[PDB]
Amino acid sequence: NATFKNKEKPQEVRKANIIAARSVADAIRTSLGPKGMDKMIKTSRGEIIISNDGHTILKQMAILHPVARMLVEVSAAQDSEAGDGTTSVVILTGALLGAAERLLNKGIHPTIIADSFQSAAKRSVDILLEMCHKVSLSDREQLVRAASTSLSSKIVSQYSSFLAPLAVDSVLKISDENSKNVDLNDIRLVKKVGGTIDDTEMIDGVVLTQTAIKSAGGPTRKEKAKIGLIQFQISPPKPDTENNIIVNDYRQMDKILKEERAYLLNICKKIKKAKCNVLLIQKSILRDAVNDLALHFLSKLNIMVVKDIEREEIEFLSKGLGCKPIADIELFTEDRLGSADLVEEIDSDGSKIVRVTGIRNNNARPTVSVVIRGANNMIIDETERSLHDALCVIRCLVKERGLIAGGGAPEIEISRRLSKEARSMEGVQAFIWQEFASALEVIPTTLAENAGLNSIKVVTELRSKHENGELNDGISVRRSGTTNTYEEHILQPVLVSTSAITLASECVKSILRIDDIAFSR
Amino acid sequence: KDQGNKKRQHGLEAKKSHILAARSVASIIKTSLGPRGLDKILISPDGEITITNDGATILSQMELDNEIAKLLVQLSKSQDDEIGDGTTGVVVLASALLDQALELIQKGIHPIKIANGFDEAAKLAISKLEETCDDISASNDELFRDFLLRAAKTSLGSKIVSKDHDRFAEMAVEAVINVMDKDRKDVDFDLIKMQGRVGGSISDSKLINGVILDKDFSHPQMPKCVLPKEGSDGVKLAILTCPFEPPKPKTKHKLDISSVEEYQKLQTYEQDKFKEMIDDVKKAGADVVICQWGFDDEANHLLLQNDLPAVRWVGGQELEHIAISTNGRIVPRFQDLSKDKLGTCSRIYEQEFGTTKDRMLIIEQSKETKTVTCFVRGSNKMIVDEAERALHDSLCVVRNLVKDSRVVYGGGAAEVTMSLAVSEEADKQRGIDQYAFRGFAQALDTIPMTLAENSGLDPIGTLSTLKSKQLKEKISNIGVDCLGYGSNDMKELFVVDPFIGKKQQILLATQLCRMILKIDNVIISGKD
Amino acid sequence: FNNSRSDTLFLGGEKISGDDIRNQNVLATMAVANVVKSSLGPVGLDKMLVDDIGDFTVTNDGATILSLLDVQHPAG
Amino acid sequence: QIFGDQVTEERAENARLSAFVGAIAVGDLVKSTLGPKGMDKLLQSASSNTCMVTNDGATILKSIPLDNPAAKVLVNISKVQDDEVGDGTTSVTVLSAELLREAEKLIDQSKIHPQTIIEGYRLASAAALDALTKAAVDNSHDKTMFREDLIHIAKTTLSSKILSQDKDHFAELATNAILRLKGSTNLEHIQIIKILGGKLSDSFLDEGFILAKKFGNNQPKRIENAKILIANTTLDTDKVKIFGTKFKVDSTAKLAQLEKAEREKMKNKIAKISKFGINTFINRQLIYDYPEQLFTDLGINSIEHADFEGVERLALVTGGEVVSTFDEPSKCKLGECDVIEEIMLGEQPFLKFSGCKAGEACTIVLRGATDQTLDEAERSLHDALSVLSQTTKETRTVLGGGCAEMVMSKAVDTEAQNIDGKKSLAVEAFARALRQLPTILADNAGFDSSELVSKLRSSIYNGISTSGLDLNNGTIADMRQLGIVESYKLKRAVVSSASEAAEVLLRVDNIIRARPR
Amino acid sequence: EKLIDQSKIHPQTIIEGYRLASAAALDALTKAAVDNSHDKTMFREDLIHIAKTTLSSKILSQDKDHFAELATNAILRLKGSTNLEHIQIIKILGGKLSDSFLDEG
Amino acid sequence: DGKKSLAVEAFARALRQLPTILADNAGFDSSELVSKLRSSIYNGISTSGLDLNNGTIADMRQLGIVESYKLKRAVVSSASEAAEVLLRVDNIIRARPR
Repeated sequence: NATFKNKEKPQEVRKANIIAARSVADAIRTSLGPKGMDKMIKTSRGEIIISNDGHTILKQMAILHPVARMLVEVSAAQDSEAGDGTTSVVILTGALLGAAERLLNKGIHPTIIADSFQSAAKRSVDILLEMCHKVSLSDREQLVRAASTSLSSKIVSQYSSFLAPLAVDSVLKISDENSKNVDLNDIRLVKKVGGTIDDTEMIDGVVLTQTAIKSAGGPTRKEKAKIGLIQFQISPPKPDTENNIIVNDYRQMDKILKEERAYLLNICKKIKKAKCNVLLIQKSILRDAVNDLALHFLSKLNIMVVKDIEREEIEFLSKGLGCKPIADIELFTEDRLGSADLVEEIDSDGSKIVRVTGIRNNNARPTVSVVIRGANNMIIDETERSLHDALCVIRCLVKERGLIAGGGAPEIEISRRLSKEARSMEGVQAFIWQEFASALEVIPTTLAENAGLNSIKVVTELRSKHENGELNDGISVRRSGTTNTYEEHILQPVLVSTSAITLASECVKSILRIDDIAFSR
Repeated sequence: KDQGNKKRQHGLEAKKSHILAARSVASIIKTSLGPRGLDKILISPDGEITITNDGATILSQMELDNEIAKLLVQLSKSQDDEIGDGTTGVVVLASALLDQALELIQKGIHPIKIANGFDEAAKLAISKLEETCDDISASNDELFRDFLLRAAKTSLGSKIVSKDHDRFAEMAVEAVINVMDKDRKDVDFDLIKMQGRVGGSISDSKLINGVILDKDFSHPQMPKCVLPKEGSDGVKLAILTCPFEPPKPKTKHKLDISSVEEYQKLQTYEQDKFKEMIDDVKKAGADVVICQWGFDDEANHLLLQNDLPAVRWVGGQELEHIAISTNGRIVPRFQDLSKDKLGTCSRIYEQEFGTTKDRMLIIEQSKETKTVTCFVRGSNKMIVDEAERALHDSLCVVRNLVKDSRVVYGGGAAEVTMSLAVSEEADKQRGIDQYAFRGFAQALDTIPMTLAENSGLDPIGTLSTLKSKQLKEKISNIGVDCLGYGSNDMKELFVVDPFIGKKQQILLATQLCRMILKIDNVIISGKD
Repeated sequence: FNNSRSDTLFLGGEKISGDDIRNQNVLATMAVANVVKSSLGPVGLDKMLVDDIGDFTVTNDGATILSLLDVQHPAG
Repeated sequence: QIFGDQVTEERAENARLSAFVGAIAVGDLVKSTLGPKGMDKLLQSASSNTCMVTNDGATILKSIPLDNPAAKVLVNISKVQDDEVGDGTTSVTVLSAELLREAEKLIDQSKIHPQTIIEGYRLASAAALDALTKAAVDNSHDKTMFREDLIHIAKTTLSSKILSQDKDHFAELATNAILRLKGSTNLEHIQIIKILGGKLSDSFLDEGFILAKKFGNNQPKRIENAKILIANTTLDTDKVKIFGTKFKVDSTAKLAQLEKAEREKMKNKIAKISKFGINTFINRQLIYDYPEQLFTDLGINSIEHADFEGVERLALVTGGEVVSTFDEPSKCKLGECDVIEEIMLGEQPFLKFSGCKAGEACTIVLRGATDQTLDEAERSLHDALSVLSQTTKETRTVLGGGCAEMVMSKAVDTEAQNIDGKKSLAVEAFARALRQLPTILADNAGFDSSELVSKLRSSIYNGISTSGLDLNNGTIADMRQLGIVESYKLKRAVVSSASEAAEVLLRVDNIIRARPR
Repeated sequence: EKLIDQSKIHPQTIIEGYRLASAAALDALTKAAVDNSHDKTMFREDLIHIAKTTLSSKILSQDKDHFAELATNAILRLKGSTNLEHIQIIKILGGKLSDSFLDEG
Repeated sequence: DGKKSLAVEAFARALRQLPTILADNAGFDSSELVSKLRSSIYNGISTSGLDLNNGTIADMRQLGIVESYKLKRAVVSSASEAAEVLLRVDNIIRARPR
């Protein structure tokens, strides 16, 4: 026929951005699942690295094109909510862009396409809630089995027996019956060399990263102590202008010494008048933090001193302890402190790690520190990420109750239910909402491809069992075929799949909404 | 020396390129000549973009190495200083003489024969136009101000002024009457200070009988008005280059106090130096204080209790306008003060304009002065700057009208009558000038054709129309519809141009055309 | 005979995927393995390993040859 | 040989082509940013990591550098359009580009003088303004219905912005904000505080005029029966009018003795401040420790680091003064309020005032997810409150959504019935440009602009003129029933500024640049 | 072409657009059609005016004033079948075109 | 209707192109005359047409300019019919010339 000629073609910019963004998901789609294939990446510096992690590949890919850069923020938002499945969220976005590519070939404007995925995604979430099997936090048997089987993909398979309830109990202590977003950054994982995996403790108040006093008279332990965060530094007076001190005499040396010791003592006396048993000094390599002469003064006062506190802890220590930061000794008071039940230095095979319990504060809130012990560096490392992943599994169940059977089963069942619901619509609502269901089939397809199974065969077998049976039937790599994934203990929480289509619909929207790219300085 | 980078033009190629280059430069301001003429985007060397249709600004903005076009710039330079109105048309009229001269060169006519032809054609056209002029200031004097007011409305109709122009035309009339006496008939544009500020509306532009700046008093609690103070002599104003206070260094201070001795001394001195400098105002007997340097907080407080308003940091040129109007002087120090050096004026006050935070000040007289300050307002920057030059052009129009009472109508009516007279007398000369007079008549026809092209009219059809209406009936002036009035015959539409202004336009344009013909050789070297 | 010119997916480097890299992995490991195939066993023979300075050395030890073998491709 | 030194020269045929294509290219950039269904434009700088996605028409035009001087004129005109209202800057630039797009047809194939094109738009713009006057509908009576009109106006101004999500909650937020004023249009009465955390629907309207900075080192967190003194003074190293004396000493101990003279004369200056009998002290400058300790001992609360914007807002609430003279207890105006409370919103100390003197001022506290959402919500809410403030002085409203441009296009065609020859096609070109705005609005929505707008044209042409383009269902429905209305003052400014922007570019047949330095 | 490139209207609809618009132009000619049956002397002048329009743009437009009454009187002498075989054209060299005559024989 | 609106409007524009081309061959101003011809005929008094001699707009009945109804009707008919035939063709296939 004869229609709008479109002499200037801005569509070529949008079509090129979709193809370029789909090329990202083409490489990422093979890293999905435990059978996924690794990707080789050579950094500009010449370092050769390899891994299957989707969030790590997108970080080390050095992505330039802006539309492909957006998939990094999608994988980051996928990790910020669910914490797992950063590979699957990019795969789902690639298919929606691939489906929208066929939608643009039919003469459909991308604004209608963007709004079409909105009503399709918001309804797909409601369909997923219909098949979801609701659980409860009162049952700790399902919570441990969910965390234990999720850690079977991790370096320690057998030790997850004691690791699973630890991550469950750590969240349940700080989470009541009704809570939406439970912050996992409030749970601090402190790893220390030495000990074993069987030795692990969940400390209520907080745990520090450093020792206390290596000099003479170090208390190393205190009962009923008050703690505060010192951002100041105890040093003799150092004027920023040009200064010179010339000592040719023994009396001139003692004169400067006694004046400095008197200034350091006055700072130590004001701390003792504030009833401060334990002090935390911010780490400063610029100038001296606390002079050794001041350490001897605070040692006689029986005041525990802990220096070299990283700035990353300063923000967290003001949370769990419920105290206030101290900019200067003049603003340093008892009212800004905490009340600690016990402050001690735990030494396990030359460790000397310091832990604090009994915050006993009204400002206290869901903050818990966990001590991680181990011999090799690969132990305390993987164990930290093992719990961090297990903490996210519990957080998904607290925010949205219930879990779904994984293995590509929900992506097929939603695709089949929504396709039948699209037949009851009229006009545009019929055509595009069919393509959204076909884009959901990419997840079980890549699972069958990465596992060596036949693509067409396995999908038709699962589409066969979902008409009679239900979500329980899915892909299982352990059985090398199609079986019940609920009896195989493969369990994906509902928030992962809920935050998947949601962030995928927002990504495809933000892409199609970009009609051009112009250089602007 | 430096044979390289040297170009020379002589003989055949000289007479050609000189005319073609003059037509190319003039073609820019041809479309901009008229009330409906198209504007021009002019970018300053700093990158600022300005938009104006004035040919004098175009030639000044154009920076070029062409010596033939530099002669056109020198034409608008002398035309702006002598008149300041037809600068755009004097170059177009000269370009019409150059184009007709090129056609005569191709016929084998010597360049001097063309130059002598335009000279005799000019003197002939001056006498014919001098017989058709009329007098305004004759008979009733109120009738002169009536035509003088409506003559300013014509020059202000091509600008954004045209909205409120009824009030702005009165400002140009009241400005020339104040700085001029009927016997002297001398109009000095330096006596009328052109000044304007953004904000408010354009219709709030007024005319002050004295200097008006934009200044705020050094202290907010100072009184806004200054009275004559119960039978005193005028209002005494002080212009000094030194502040009233203990003196302080203007570069670095750093005064080291070695002992409490100097501390107790400088504490008592400087405290007493406060009142000693304030008493100097009463010693001179002055009311309003204006200084080049600021004051301390105590100086503003002591002048507050004594009712002595102070203004700080006034420009050197602004101090000169006050000294001329108020018969004052610029006093270097505080020891030279006297009562004969203070500015004498009737009233000084700070006048508030609506909600505007400017709150300017006015120094009045209440009798006719030798200088005034044109006050302009506007709702936008570019509107203010355009209104300043629009009134400045009106000041050039009212100047030539009072200087020469003989006036001639314009807008294309005068040039056609000048062309019809030369075309008839061209047959009686029977010389080489017969071709020069016909070309001179066709060159005069370029101006009404150019105005017709800018107004959306047929330049050929209008030219024959302007002639036919001036033949079958009478030689009386018949203008062009460029301003979109009811019909032709500007005499009913009151479009008036000065005869002395039109005579200098046809003269300098003819002289420049001859000087270009007098140059048969051009030698251009490099730039050292 | 090479693999290059992706002509899409704007990036700060080359990208090779599919059967293209699968052939490069075979060709890379083949040339690296062909080095020690003649030195295997007691009947095997030694070879000269030249450095960048221009010196060299000769040994039949497979552990020494592979340690002094320069492999450009990461697959080898 | 003229000009020279890297100057850019344009000619008659060259500048007219450069001005038309250059201005359309500027209009082609923001053409997709107009309308609630519009799309986002991406911009990238030389660093390539600063790329930002925004649909704001004013932000896109100001950021993009342009080599066309005629295009820079539309940038400055868009800034003037942003200063008066702050929205609709895209519709003004696009409409000015459509007039120049048709002007190329008016010149080339239509044989029309460019001054006639200007005079054509002048007679056509007056017809568009007369059409808005005849279609202007205002309700002075029934403030309940006028309140609903302000909500419908707010729904249109919050479109195209991230606020459109919670707009239903934001429409009542912006409407109730203007109702609490009922007075001068000055926007300094409404302060916007941006807070992280929570959904955008968590934003609340506080009539108490929240202050962003707290008071004192250690002082009670709630002030009752406060007497506020606004002050600007230097509290550090104060010896009044003793200026000119330095400290020259041979030892540090002698310097500390002279530094005690600084505090001794400062305490006398502080003693003159306590003579005012104030419960609250607000200073524009900072405050040194020792004089702050003396303010605490006297019970006077010290508020420091109050910028110029804060002092002007305090002057419109409590009614205080600068008060730079501490030299006498009388002849000074003192502000007061019932309660000053220190509250914690988004982990930061604030001051919530209560019981001020005839407070007309309110403070909007927004709760965003990220800094980027708040930074975009600032100008988005600021542009909407600026329009609602103008609707209080002018109550006339017109139906938007392509209907207002369609009603004007009919009157422009109606006034084209009796006209001269060369002005006819120029006025018809203005009417077509009025129909190009709803055509682009349907293009950004994804619908069919040809068929739908033409059905709207035939519906408005014969009687029954109410309905306009519906960008949701895809049909033609009443704008009054869908809650889509526009302020009369807004449209008369668009028809004016766009016509004035066209007259400037039509008068330029040449561009000459001076030798750059 | 403007109905396609800058429009986006289907060509069959454009054909349907012309069909409805052409019928409107045919009805416009019917409503504006003015005929004189009475006053055959005035209808004779109308045939002369029709002839002057047909003879225009052609070399016959020079002498058309003589040719208009030439072709008009030629048709009036028939008053009958419109067949053009009753009119023969003979072309002769010499003289001005106005010298042509009408012979009923 | 919507899609028929621009098609019917373009038909009237093509009808106004004939007097525009007619004024172009005569050498007069087509933009001025034809546009004034439309405004004069629109409101009342439909008589006058383009005068190709003096250059103004005068009455066609007074100047003796008339056209046959059957002649003008055949022009509007066949031209609209020939336009629909050429526009309907979306493809041209030319066989091997012999």
